[PDB]
Amino acid sequence: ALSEIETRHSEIIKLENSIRELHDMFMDMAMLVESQGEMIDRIEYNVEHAVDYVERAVSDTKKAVK
Amino acid sequence: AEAMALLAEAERKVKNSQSFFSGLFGGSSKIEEACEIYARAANMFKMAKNWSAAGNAFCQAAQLHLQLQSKHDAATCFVDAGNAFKKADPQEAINCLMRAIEIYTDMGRFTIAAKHHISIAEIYETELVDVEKAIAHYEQSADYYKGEESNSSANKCLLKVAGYAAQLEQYQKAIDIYEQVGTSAMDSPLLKYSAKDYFFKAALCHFCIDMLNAKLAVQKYEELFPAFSDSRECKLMKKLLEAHEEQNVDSYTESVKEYDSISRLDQWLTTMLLRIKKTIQGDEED
Amino acid sequence: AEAMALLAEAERKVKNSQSFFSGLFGGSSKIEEACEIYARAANMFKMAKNWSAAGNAFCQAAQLHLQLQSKHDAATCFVDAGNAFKKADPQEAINCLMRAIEIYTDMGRFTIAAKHHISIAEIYETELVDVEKAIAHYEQSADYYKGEESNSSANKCLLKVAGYAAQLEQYQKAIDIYEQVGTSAMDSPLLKYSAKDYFFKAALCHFCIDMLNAKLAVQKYEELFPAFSDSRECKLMKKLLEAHEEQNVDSYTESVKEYDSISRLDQWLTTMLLRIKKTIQGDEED
Amino acid sequence: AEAMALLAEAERKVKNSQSFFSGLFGGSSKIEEACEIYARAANMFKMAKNWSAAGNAFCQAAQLHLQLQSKHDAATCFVDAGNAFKKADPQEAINCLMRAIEIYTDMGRFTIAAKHHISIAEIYETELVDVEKAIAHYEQSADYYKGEESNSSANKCLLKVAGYAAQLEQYQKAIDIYEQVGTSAMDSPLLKYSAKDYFFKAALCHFCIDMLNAKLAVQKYEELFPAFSDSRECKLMKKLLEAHEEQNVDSYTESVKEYDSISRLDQWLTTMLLRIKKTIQGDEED
Amino acid sequence: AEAMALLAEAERKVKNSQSFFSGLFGGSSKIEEACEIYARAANMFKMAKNWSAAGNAFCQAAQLHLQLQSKHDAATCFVDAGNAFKKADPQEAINCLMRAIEIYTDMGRFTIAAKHHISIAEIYETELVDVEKAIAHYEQSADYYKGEESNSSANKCLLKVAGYAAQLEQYQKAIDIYEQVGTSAMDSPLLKYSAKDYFFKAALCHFCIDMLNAKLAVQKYEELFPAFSDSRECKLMKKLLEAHEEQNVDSYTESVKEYDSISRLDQWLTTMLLRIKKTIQGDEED
Amino acid sequence: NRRLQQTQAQVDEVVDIMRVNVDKVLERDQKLSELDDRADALQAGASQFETSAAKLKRKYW
Amino acid sequence: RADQLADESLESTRRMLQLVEESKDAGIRTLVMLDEQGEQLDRVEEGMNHINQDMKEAEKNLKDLGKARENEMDENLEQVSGIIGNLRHMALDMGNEIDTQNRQIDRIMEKADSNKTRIDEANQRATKMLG
Repeated sequence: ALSEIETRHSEIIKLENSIRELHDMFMDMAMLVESQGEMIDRIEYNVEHAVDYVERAVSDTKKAVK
Repeated sequence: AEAMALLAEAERKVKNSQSFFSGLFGGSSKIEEACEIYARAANMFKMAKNWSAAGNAFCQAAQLHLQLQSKHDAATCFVDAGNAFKKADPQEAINCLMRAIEIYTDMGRFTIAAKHHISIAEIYETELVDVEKAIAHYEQSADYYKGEESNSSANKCLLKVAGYAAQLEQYQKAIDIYEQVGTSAMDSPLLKYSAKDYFFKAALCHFCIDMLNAKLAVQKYEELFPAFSDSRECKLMKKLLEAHEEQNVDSYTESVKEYDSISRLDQWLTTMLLRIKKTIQGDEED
Repeated sequence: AEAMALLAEAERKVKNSQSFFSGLFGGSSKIEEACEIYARAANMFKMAKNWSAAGNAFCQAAQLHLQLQSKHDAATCFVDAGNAFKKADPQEAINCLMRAIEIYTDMGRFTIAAKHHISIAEIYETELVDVEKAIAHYEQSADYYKGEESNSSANKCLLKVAGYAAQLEQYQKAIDIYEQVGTSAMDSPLLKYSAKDYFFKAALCHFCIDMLNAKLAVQKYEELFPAFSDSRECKLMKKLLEAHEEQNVDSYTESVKEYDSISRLDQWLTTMLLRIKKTIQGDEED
Repeated sequence: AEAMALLAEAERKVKNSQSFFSGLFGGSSKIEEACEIYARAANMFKMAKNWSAAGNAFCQAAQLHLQLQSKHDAATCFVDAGNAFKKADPQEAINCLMRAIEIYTDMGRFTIAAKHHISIAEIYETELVDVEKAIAHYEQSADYYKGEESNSSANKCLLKVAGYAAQLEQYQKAIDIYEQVGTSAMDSPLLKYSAKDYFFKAALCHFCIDMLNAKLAVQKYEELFPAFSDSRECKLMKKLLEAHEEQNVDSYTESVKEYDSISRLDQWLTTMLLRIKKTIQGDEED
Repeated sequence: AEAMALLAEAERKVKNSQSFFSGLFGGSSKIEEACEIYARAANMFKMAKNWSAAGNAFCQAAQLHLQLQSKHDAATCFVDAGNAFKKADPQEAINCLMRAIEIYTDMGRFTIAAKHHISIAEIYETELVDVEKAIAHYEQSADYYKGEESNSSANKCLLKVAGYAAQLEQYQKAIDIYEQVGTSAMDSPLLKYSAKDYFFKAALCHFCIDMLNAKLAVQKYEELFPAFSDSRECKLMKKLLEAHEEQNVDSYTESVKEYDSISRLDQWLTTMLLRIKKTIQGDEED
Repeated sequence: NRRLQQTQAQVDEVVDIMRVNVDKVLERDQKLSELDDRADALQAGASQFETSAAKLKRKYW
Repeated sequence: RADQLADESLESTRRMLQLVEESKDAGIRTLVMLDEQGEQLDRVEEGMNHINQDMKEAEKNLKDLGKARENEMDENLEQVSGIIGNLRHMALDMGNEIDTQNRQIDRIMEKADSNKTRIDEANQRATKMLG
């Protein structure tokens, strides 16, 4: 029936693009996961290094009393 | 290495030295030691799953910490205490948190003041069931987040505020919140996708308005046929607005029946849609 | 707990000591204490929601910090001042922000300099509405990001630049940006997907184009019919190029209506499409 | 530059000083020196792909580090040792982790303790094949995560627990876990979705219940036709319940035969489906 | 206040003191002072967008820093130098990174070493175009990631290795890599979705084998026709294996044409597919 | 026709998820940003302390 | 009309499959990164605790010094359905991962400030012992 194959059309087009919008999110999100994935590249960097500077700080201070 | 043992030594340590004990010096050096003791106790208390004991233990170490002058790490201890009581059996879950924020607030730490401010409003609702005090917090908290330009969290909290404000009859005061968080969302081409629901909520929330507050909010919204995300916002709304302006509680209840297929209604929507269905019924046979 | 009082004490201690006050040493030790004072003041000013007052207070604490020799934590204060003025009634914000960058830049902290730089132009566009000064910043900032290896961010900024450059009429200066951000987007198979819109924009922007600058940007494009994503870029473009080269403000305005079906047109697109829509009419009428 | 050389210098100095050697002060720095030595050795061992040696060397540096006064950095070393032995060819990978957590646990650090606790159980299953101890760890660890109100991870662990607990024989002990992780899943409408599978698993797990434990668990479930997702949960379950209540080892095997089309049958489900398939035959001839 | 002046001062003090100017203690602080100078110089160089000069300046501060006795922050400076040259116009970006990893490696900081190692191989391929060395790095780096149990990363590197290995005729060593990264992919039910492509790659890569290395890899692959994902993996492969076993360079070129519909081929695939397409013809005529 | 409307809401079901996921990336924006800057200014105040400590060393060692 | 209503829809169903499958790959990468990024944080946590423990040792010592078309078409539908219902699988997983790390970052930011303020106190309590 035309009322079926037709309703199907407007429904499928309202099914694919319904994924479009969703697809757009995976686009932006993915672009953000990598974007914010940069800060972590610095976090890991800073953290360990911050421990290096502090470690040298706790050492000198201890030897400054001995 | 026994809990009670530590608690005891800790007690004998925590006390302004005087007379023979004080000798020549003292003060912070002792009270600090006691703090570390109680913390070490609270540790094994959370071990044996005593909680209550662990929480109160942290309360001890914390309060003592203040007696030394160290609000920072103290407040953090207050947090360990709050988390303890929360996931425990006694109360105090609310007190510890208030005692933590009173510190983070004055110390000039709003970033966190809001972090636990939301946890607070979350417990004062899911536990104490005090929506009227929860909203006050969700709100003031969003204010702080907005100050830190953390628009995101600011919105998280506002969404909570309005969301429960509607359940608390505060419909108009809710739509205002949706209007603000709705206008302060278009700026980001990443919230355009979410900006819908805001308009749907604001267009559903009715402070018993007789004019077209909704027929106007639906218009303020920009829609086109090629939308598929929109099919879950105004398309339905318009059909509900006509079903309200015509006292037809059959077109509204049938439309909620159809719409309840392509997109399920959460508890919130149901409660409000029901409230609107009642504004229609209570107006028809009458 | 008195802001006014703190603002006074801070003054009484913020002054190069001499005579019986200076003693044997001193200097930075005092001015720092003063900074802490104004900070506490701005803190309660924001507590009472006087913001403006809090902002100017931070301005004082910051300015003082410079007089100590500590550009780092100083600039951070300038930031706080900006967040205050922004979520306040005065307009100051911009100033503080500029004063922040000059530090992060001279210090070498370009990473954060750009982190804020983008927020700068973001305010000079959402507030002062001065795109001419916004683009300059989005650009100078993208240079820093692109220098910090950070390609993604650099592209975010470039997108801002070109995007608003076409609104200001700078079409060619926009297509160049789209071309570059397009060739530097394929090196990441995690961006290829979006590389479309870039070509679509670069081909839409017309600096009173008369030939195939766009037909050339659409031909350089590699569309894969079985790669359906492209259906939101070139396929339309070709039909528009024909509707342009054939002085037909109907085929173009019909194609915009159809494409507006399979793919919702955003603000930007709309504005530019209408501009091209009139370049045809005036040519039908010459 | 030679491992065997450093390993030698590291020993002749890692000895409690006394008498003439002690000189004036102790040797809290000597032990630390030896630690840096073994670290450098284990360091080059990992370069020579001699892993085993690197691991045992790290074990040395770690153990010595405790002989100083630094449980933190020690435990982390225990982790390095485990990483080595793990990617290496010998065992010890399990011991290093037990010791590591031992420290993180006595120190008061449960977050990280659980972080390695799950790693442990994950090794004790896919490697040592010790499901009976693995579950013990997945569980205790989930308890720690639950102690940190970190529902997210707590569930990750619980799923493992119940999942393998059902494979073993613990069906009731499994359903209980699914009930807990199910009730503590609805509070957050961000897990509403997954909540099905939990009910599907719990309803599949049968502790030899001849009743409607599952017909009742499926009745407790909130499906509603308008919602689609549920189709991959109770829909099948009902038919299976009928095929169980009628000792029909054909309708059940046909139902799973069809369901495997609309929804892929993972290993887990299969193993259990076959187990139920056996309960039916074991009731037909009993 | 310009770098040109600083570069000079940094030299007028970076000289070992002697006579009355020295005394007893040398000048371990002088060398450090010079390092700070060059850092300030490279700093404004980076401000002037000179880059080249900024990089070589950092190289100076770095080397001197080594002349002191601080390998850590030195190597970090080497990184700043590399980031400069990389974003700069000259070369040296490769040398600075070499001198960086030699330090992070001998020091034991493999975690970060691999981080810069991949950056290295990525530059030695996209720039210098030295695939033979790039692979050596992508690989060794993946080995390090494998040691840190950072499976996630290790695979990112292995994919690069195999990918560029198939272009260098290394077909067999490619399939091996895909096998390893394929076996260490099933354990994680979060990568099963990608494992397919692995099997497809490994099956496509042919080291001129006449047996059924691919017909075997495709069989080892667990698929279920009622699958959706798997259609883009073995299904095609089978048809290709038959078109290979029948010296028919037409059903294979036809099949690649059909599959090129449900999924448009990428760089790699196409490049290899043409290779197999030639193996068939070269198998016909001769 | 059934399998059609059947797949519909199912897709939208994932769309509703991305929504929450998007709200998750925003949270990861506030954290990283401010924190990365704070921890970055840490090495600044930490390095200086290591410097002053060097002086305490050359006068007390 | 039923000829261009089904076919076009078929070409539409094709777009769906690829769009989701091509996005799922990005989802994998996302989860793949979420796992790695998780380790990078479990390595940052070690620092926060390390810094707060060491600074406590510094202060003490410091203060000390101080004091058939509809058939195959329908077949694709069954595929789309199985993929979407699967898109949630990761969508949910990536959710827990985030919520997890997000919580971990909270403890970092907190302690980070405590440590920062402390390191500053040490610096200030260090420039007052000279001489």
